[PDB]
Amino acid sequence: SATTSLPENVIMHTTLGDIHMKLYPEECPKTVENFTTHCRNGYYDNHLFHRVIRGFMIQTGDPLGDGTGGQSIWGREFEDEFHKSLRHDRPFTLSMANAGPNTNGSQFFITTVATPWLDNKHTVFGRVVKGMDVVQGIEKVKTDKNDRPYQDVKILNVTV
Amino acid sequence: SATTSLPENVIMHTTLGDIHMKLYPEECPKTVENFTTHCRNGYYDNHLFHRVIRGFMIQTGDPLGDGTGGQSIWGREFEDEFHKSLRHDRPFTLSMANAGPNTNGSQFFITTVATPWLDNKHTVFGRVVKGMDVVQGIEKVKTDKNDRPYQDVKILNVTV
Ligand SMILES: [Co+2]
Ligand SMILES: [Co+2]
Ligand SMILES: [Co+2]
Repeated sequence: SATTSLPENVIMHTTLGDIHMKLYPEECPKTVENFTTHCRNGYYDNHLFHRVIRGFMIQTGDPLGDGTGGQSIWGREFEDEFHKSLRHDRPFTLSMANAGPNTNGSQFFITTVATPWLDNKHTVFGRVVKGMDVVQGIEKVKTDKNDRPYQDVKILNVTV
Repeated sequence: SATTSLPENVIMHTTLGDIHMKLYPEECPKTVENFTTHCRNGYYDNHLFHRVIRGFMIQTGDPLGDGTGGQSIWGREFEDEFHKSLRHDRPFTLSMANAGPNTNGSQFFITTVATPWLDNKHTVFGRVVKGMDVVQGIEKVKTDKNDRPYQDVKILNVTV
């Protein structure tokens, strides 16, 4: 119970600019710890935005760059952290990608519109506060039939 | 003689923000080729700004992080490329650090003031066009007696 405060702001540097995000550690302590420890350790450095769907979201955080990889800082998938106060109810929410209940690893996505059909299915754990235009820039790049950008867009590093 | 155009703009992402720089490939083709090839290949990723002197300049580009390391893309130090039209005559010029004539490797610095005593001793090969305030931010961090920041400031990546 004596511990250290979780980070609640990060700056994600990407190929197309910087995305500043606020996080919700009080509501989502496991999800924020997983994310910020990965950030601090460079886990996300050079990861692709491997799945980009205009009018929906951009998804990243896979070391394999194709949706099949990544792990939590605990080496095991971990639980969802849903809250009624945290909804995909505005654009640029930060949420965990997954493969069904309690399968959280490292992959995450940022929406470009409200996505209420993801409520109580994906952990909402932050939102973009600066660089929304960079999210929109990534959102519009040309992609192949599997929604993968022709030209790589990468996380360069996420600070704090 | 048939070749490919050298890049003439880069975006250097750092711990404290992004520094956009224009380069002078027509005047300094070897220096710009060395720099931009290192950039594209990630050579400078995670390099410290290991020498920061307020009111003067910030220096980086050493894999060893202490001034003793780094190499050109040719594995040998290469020649100075001086021109009378390129001077340290305004703040935020981009130049090669070195250890005497024709000892260029990978390390470079950005000035925060005009530094005319470096003219015809260091290759001037670009200048900052956006993010001057980030240069000034790095310039003012607390340093030890050897001008090394107490808190690491890093190049994260330099695009194009
Ligand atoms: Co940046
Ligand atoms: Co914006
Ligand atoms: Co290289």
